[PDB]
Amino acid sequence: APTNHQGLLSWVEEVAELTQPDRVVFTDGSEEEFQRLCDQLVEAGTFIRLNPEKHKNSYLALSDPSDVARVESRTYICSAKEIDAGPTNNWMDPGEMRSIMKDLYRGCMRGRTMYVVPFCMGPLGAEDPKLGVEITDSEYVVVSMRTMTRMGKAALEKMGDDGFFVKALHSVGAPLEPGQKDVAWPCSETKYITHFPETREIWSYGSGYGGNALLGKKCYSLRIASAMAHDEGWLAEHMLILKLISPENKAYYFAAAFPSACGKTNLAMLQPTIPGWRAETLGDDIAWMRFGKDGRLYAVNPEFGFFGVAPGTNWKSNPNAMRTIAAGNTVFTNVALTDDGDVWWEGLEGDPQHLIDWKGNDWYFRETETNAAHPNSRYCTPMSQCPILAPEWDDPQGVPISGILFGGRRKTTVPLVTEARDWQHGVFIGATLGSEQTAAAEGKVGNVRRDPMAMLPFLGYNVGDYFQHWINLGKHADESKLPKVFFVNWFRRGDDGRFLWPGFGENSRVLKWIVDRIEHKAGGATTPIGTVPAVEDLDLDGLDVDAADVAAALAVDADEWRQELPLIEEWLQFVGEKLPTGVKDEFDALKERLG
Ligand SMILES: Nc1nc2c(ncn2[C@@H]2O[C@H](COP(=O)(O)OP(=O)(O)O)[C@@H](O)[C@H]2O)c(=O)[nH]1
Ligand SMILES: [Mn+2]
Ligand SMILES: [Zn+2]
Repeated sequence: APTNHQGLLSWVEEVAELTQPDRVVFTDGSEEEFQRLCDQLVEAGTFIRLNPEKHKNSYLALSDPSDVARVESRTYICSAKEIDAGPTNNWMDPGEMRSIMKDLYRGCMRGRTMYVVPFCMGPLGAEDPKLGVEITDSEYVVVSMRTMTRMGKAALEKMGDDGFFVKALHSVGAPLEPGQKDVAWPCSETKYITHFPETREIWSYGSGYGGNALLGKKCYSLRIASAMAHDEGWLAEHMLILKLISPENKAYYFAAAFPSACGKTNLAMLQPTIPGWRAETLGDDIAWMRFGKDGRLYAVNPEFGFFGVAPGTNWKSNPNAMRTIAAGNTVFTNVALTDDGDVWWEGLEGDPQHLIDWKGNDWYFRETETNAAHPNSRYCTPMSQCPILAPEWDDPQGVPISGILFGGRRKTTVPLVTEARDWQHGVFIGATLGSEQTAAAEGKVGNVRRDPMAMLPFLGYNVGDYFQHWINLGKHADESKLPKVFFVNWFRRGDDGRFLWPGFGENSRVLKWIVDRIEHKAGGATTPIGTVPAVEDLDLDGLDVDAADVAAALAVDADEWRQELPLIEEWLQFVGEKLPTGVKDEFDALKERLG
């Protein structure tokens, strides 16, 4: 082993004695190692190599269809006390959990190689690099971790001899007995994704898929990290980071939290529609925000790659995503395969009459009743291949945030854009973020789900304490230096069910109002829920849209808002005993202004 970190070595020994793998392998993150792992993945049938002419060094992997299921009920925050997980989290006593998972882990890696994968979340040049080591028996995980994090030799050296690091244990939970033939995608029917916040540990078992197995993606970046940030005085958030550049060439940085399927990728890849405006991205999922010497809040993307949703993506919908993929070095999971060895998914241009679907079965145009690609299939691709990546993406100091945006899907009630009255009000609007989405295993059609700061399934501690944490950071900061907070809604619909606002690139007009507000040069009316622009405060020059529709999108109707109040109240009761008085005070204030 290429290290003298004895704490690390002891942990590897202890784990290997439990899981009993055939051998242990430390990964260094080199290109020859990568090519070697891929070659082995092709041999196992886990990867198929894509036609080099269309894709350089790119692969397709098809998972076991039972391993793509949503696993929120199998995801746990195992703090010592239940109150410290809170009502948004699944809790189990830590001792009870360990006894369950130790039973599962004992002998689990029999007949398999056990990889030890060191990695860095965020740029290496940082002063306190957040380091982790993932142990996994999945080669697929190793390859994808290489793309999604700064993996290997550099992070291992940054660990020194006694540097702290997050212990991330993973197993697919499919031991092989000496005779046994493996399968392309091993996994178990028993799945746990468990987090021990006080010790900063992640124990995953039974799934080899996505955020369950690539332990930097959500487990580290939000769950464990939010707990760290809680204790250390910063923010680990589900936010894209956008760099907006004015015609006068001034850069404004925004962090925006939207729940999944509410537009984070599209805003991150914004192509402004107002002449002279440009946009670049630093990330579309996770933001780590820390106060600098400036007194300003600086954001860094702790990830190194994109794990984007394939279906829906095309040269019209997202040319920048397509260009990122075209450069190669990409792993597609659960998409379809064309007759000429290209990949395809619903929404991608082309009209393939026959495909091989994501289960290896023949698929036929206007015949086969199932999607060719899984509806939440993924591509995993390097960030550095993104043509609109901002040059400061690998800057350990991060970028100063001028604005924080919250938003979700609301057919009614919530205006296109609102500015918060002040920081505490901003925390309130984040805290009560609603979105008209639901899932199978939940049902509840028509429901308004509250997804606080877009963090409902990602908080590593009590949601009330989290709100208090947000409150405290602002309370103790230079008020003038804090980002302004904004609430947006792209999804308001008219009486006919049309979108009142066209959105996508035209959202650059909303961001322009936001910039203008930052620069103290735009108007906005005081309403009960905040400052909302009139239609003439927005730049609609060049936009073929009905002024009356824009006015409706911006409307704050006191009745709609009064009907909204009992929804907010029952959410705030659900938050429970740790609901901060600051959030309570803001609800009362809102109620008073609505009268
Ligand atoms: N009407 C409308 N739809 C949008 C807008 N932005 C994104 N969407 C749609 O919302 C869905 C999810 O968008 P995406 O950017 O992938 O969301 P993400 O999962 O949060 O990254 C897609 O079907 C988009 O077409 C918008 O500004 N207006
Ligand atoms: Mn996305
Ligand atoms: Zn996400």
